[PDB]
Amino acid sequence: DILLTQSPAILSVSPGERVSFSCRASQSIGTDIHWYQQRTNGSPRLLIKYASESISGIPSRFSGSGSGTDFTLSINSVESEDIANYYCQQSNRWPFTFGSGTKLEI
Amino acid sequence: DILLTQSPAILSVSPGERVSFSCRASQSIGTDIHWYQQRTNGSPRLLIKYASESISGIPSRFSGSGSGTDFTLSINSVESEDIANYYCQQSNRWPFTFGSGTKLEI
Amino acid sequence: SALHWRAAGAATVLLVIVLLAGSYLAVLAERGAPGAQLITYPRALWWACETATTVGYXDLYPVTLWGRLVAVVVMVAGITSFGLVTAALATWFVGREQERR
Amino acid sequence: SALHWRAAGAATVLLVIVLLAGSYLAVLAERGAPGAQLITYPRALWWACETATTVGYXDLYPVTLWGRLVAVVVMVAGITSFGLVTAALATWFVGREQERR
Amino acid sequence: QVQLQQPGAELVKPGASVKLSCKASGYTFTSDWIHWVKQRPGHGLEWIGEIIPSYGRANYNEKIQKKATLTADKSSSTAFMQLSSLTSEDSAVYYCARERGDGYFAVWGAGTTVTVSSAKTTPPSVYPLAPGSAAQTNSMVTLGCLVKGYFPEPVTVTWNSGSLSSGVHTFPAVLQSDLYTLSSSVTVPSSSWPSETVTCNVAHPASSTKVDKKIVPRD
Repeated sequence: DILLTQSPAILSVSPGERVSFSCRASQSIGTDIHWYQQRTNGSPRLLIKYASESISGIPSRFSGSGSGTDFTLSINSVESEDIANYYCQQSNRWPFTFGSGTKLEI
Repeated sequence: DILLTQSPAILSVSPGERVSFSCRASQSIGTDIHWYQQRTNGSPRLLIKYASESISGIPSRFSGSGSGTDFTLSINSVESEDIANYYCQQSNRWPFTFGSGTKLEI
Repeated sequence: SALHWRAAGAATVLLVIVLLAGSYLAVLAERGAPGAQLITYPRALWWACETATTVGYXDLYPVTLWGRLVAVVVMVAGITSFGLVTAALATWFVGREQERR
Repeated sequence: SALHWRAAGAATVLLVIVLLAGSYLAVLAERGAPGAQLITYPRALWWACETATTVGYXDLYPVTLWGRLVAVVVMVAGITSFGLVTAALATWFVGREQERR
Repeated sequence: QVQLQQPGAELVKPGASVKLSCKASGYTFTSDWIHWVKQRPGHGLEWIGEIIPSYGRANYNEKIQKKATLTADKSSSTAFMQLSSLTSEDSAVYYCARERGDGYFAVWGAGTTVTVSSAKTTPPSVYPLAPGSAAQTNSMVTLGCLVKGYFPEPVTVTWNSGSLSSGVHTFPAVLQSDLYTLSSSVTVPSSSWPSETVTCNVAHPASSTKVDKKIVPRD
């Protein structure tokens, strides 16, 4: 069962800077990775699907890249509304699995 | 995205000696590796393509070998005109990528 | 029109159907098996295509008993169909050229 | 000369064309997809050949939607062609031996 | 004949935009891809993106912010790269290279130096550097010219239109108060000067101003 590792668990960045979260798959999964956002008291929100594809309704600030076992979700110029928990999820092999999580802190 | 690692970054050798630069791929890429030379203030120059194939107009001094994830560019009896930066590049999988670079010093 | 000509087209419509039901049934069967990769419809459809044609690259294949049975049906449907078009082309060529005499 | 004989050759010229356009279109479609390996013409041509014949070893396969569609066309063209030559050989053998009676 | 021709330099103000070009020559096939590689000073090569002229499609590096947009013009055989909303970060040398759809970069462009500053263009001041009257000489003599007060980079200094490349040194520029400065040196057989002229050709692309300067002995 594919193990997704997210490190670090907490990321601290200065307003407007460029932040990058990373997901590590325990085995090649193509680009079958997707990213979610969960603010406090909220439910997950799909941000990027298939590692790079952008979702409709998401700031052009959010982007993703990677393939194989190494993936990255970036935020060009982070801002307050971005303070939350980011998770990755793979659909390469059954059963689907989730990353441990990364908290963004400004 | 294939990560090409070149180590060491600086290679020091005695005139006429035999030097060897190495490129490490983060995953098997066949022999889909190519080498470039860039002297100071100059632009890259293809030296070897497909890991072993020699290019026309390049001293018979230059040679390459390897396959899979380990590749080597050698120079039999190095000389002054060889002082420059050497880079490897892979065409195995998209997107093409470049090695960090190695400087030859005499 | 002509039997062979109709049976061929019928074989083609039937193929498309098997291809789609194949995609559905494959995912239904494979989902639930650890390590299974034939688990989303879009790629399962592409799996069905390369199976029916028999090019089987693999990049995707079933691993559960029911997935394999679904695979067996798609294989046979594709082979039968592609084989029913060859016989229709032979009937056309024979019956025709027979006049060119 | 004879219909079947002409349709066969026409199927062969058409094949070669699909093979070349296949190589071009495959690279055009695959380039831009992370991890894609069908990205240089020489190997894409070899991919086309092993696909049209259906031997699909895999060592290379498309991963984008348009690459797969291009693959589907090459498969069918190759199968149709190779199948149009079998029907031409059957028409030749039948019509001929029919005299040997 | 230089396969790919690119403008030597481009200056852009932060937030502004510039469109680099690359004119190709030699054979041209439907299977040609033009690539753009970005190199920051002291650093390595970074693939930016690619475009296929015959079809007009382009792909870009996902691992980095997309400042570039690729377009091609079949008639004039030129590939363009539109860089937008620049900053000091987007300052470097941009190369274009051609690939015959087989994976390696056969030929490269000289590269276009791009600078992102609020400064103002400024041609370089060229001055001679002949020995001092009391400077005894050996079998060789050293001369040179001083290029200073220019902006932005770069400047291409040659000696006698390149026919004297041997024995030449062109030190790296030094930035100060928005004006670079560098010096070049040459060493010809002492007895060959000033019998045989020794001039210093200095070209400053960013301002379209080439200037020579003969190097004769002092009074």
